[PDB]
Amino acid sequence: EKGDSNIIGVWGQGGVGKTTLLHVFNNDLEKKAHDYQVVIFIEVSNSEALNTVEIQQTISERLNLPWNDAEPIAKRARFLIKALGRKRFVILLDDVRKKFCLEDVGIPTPDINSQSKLILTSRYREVCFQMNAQRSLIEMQILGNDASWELFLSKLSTETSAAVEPLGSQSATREHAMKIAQSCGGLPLALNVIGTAVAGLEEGEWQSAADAIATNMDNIDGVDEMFGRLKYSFDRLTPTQQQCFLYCTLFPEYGSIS
Amino acid sequence: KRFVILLDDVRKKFCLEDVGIPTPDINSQSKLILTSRYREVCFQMNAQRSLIEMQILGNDASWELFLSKLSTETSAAVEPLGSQSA
Amino acid sequence: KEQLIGYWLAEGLLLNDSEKGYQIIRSLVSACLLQVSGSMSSKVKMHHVIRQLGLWLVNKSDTKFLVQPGMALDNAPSAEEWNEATRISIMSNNITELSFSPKCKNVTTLLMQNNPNLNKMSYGFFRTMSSLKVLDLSHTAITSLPECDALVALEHLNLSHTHIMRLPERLWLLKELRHLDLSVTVAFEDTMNNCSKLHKLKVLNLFRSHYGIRDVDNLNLDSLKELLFLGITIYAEDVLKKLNMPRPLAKSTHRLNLKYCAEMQSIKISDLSHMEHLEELYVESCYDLNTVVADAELTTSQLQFLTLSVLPSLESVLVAPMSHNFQYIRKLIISHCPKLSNITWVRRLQLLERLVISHCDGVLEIVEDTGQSDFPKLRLIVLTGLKKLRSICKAREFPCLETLRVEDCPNLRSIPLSCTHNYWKLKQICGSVEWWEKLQWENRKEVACLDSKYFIPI
Ligand SMILES: Nc1ncnc2c1ncn2[C@@H]1O[C@H](COP(=O)(O)OP(=O)(O)OP(=O)(O)O)[C@@H](O)[C@H]1O
Repeated sequence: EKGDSNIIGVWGQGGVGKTTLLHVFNNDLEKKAHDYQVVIFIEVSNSEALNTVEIQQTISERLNLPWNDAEPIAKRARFLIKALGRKRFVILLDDVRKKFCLEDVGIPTPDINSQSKLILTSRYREVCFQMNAQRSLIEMQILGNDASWELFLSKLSTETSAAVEPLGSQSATREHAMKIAQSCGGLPLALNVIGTAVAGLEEGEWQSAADAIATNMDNIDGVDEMFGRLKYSFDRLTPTQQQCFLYCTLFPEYGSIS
Repeated sequence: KRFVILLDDVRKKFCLEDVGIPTPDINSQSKLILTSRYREVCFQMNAQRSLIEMQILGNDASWELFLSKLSTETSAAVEPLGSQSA
Repeated sequence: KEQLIGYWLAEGLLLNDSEKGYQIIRSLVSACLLQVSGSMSSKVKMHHVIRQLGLWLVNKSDTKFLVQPGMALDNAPSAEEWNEATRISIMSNNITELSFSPKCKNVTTLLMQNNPNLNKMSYGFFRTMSSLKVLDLSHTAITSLPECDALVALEHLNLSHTHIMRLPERLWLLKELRHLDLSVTVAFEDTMNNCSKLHKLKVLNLFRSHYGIRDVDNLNLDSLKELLFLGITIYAEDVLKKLNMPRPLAKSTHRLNLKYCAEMQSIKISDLSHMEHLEELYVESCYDLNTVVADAELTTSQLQFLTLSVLPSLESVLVAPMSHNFQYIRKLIISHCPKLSNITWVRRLQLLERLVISHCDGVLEIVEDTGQSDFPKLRLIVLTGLKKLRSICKAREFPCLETLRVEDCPNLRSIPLSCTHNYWKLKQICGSVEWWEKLQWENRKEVACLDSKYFIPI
């Protein structure tokens, strides 16, 4: 609302709620009154080759336009640029990964003279800077300890939760849950994966599971897909940069390096 | 629409919105029922707290079901009570 | 789970991490391949259909099995079937004599537990067993183990409840050995000064053994720095004092046994406070035992199993009421303590489940004269021969009670059982009819319902 720049960029670690934030924001826009006629949600992360046809189809569907199959891409881009030129639109790009011309797909770059706002998210600050959104940038901070704990219970069965939830009486299971929740580091996707994998605890093995999870995260279920989802950010770097990144892991856990 | 969808024997986690099924919320009256051979996949469906374990049938139920799959020429050779036979 | 994870660790299927074994068990139970079943969650079982499916998969697999457990086999199968398989199991059988020498090069695991009639084996049985990794001879009546110098890959041994007399020196030639279990050895006499020969050992066990570390001279485990868990049976105070200096060896005593102890008139958990891993404590036949001290010092160790046996001189155990190390106690067994007359502190054990008492003719009540019942998780109480047990305790909530057995308790007039509690988990109650009639009940429904639903007369 207050922002003087029509392009808003959000960046953060993979799976820290960027897509979730866009979903909740888009759903909450219907509560408030606004002058924006159309709100468009676009998922660009479908490919790193900029699959333009899907984006054009989504925009055309959102504007009640008659989609055509044989129309050339450039002519459609001009047609949508003219179409979006008379409407105050809110387009929500999700997880953009490489710089791409907005006019190429058909999205007109909003200017101060127009009331349209553009919101995009990314895993990289550099690509957000490439979108002329260097001054609507917000870093997605990880969730707090209280938020992480309350989210952790939502992914546990009560036969386990009623074994951990109660206060007053102190049991080792609650402290083990403290270790596990803090080990996930407040990253919501990591909390979801671990909590789903740890929804089935009974009392006996709470100690050993907490002991091992603090050291080796491979053995707990569901982590392979989590790493695969987070694997891409490493893969984008050059082999020299990759070797530099893996050299940083040798420093002690929860430390600080100059 | 207030819908009741019955998934049968789900085996891997999959997004409900991907197929077109909206994830029901407390604000809606729709109920989703799914079955699986694995507790983990059921936990992955945010159904960790509507979980029921399918207990095997009891001895009496197993016996009464067993007769239903036998011919009487065999059943009348086993069914009668009172007289004890091997 | 502890046995199965141990065999998995010895087999090499696990990277020296037991928690991954717990994870695999979780994957199996979550897939309904296995089902947890037992008094505690520590025991699981396999369904009959799943067992048959596993046998069928073995038959379809290249790795043939020769598994004949629990069919009461009186004569072991000929060596022809053994020579090709990879895993053999003949547990829970009635095998008497074993004569053939197998030619099993590919066999890696053997299971010959629960064989009361098995007492003798042919010499040279182990020569062809180059690939063996897991070996068990528990719950048998053998006295000696034949030559096993050809076992270049064994890691696990378990001779629990076995009347072994002397360990052959061939074991010290095995540098790959990892686990030894020698509990409940009533005929054991070999010295443990020879254990220093091995270097890569992880676990020992001398719990409830006829011969243990009787003096400081026998204590030479400092050489084995690879050990993580040890079982030790103490016979004199000097062993405990020598164990009472700060070193990783001292803190590794997870479970402790006291048998035929001399000059052990008193014992303090402060003397045991150097041990952070201690859970189980067994005391049997110590003449000196006069008093036991349970200090308020909350040692990180969480004792869960306590058993006191044959202590005519044991007067009392002092337990701090506000905060004590016994708050983690899972089970109590007190046997033959005629002078023990102060056990009221049991009411402070909120995590107590199983009770067995026998011939402790000095105890008036287990509890004599937080906003919760003292025993909410209580499951089992056993009393036998208690001549001077006037009562058990005051009425308390036992929602999880399942089994109760009391015999030969003439002074036992009342029990904390009452109809005000909910009854849906109880399954069986044992005891003599005369004692049941002699009991005094606050409500007659406590008599009719119990005697008609779950009372099992002897
Ligand atoms: N505040 C939150 N509460 C509950 N779940 C959350 C929250 N934030 C994120 N999540 C979970 O995070 C999961 C992954 O989506 P998320 O929005 O975190 O990804 P992302 O940051 O867009 O990832 P990527 O960088 O891969 O595009 C979702 O399944 C969602 O349930």
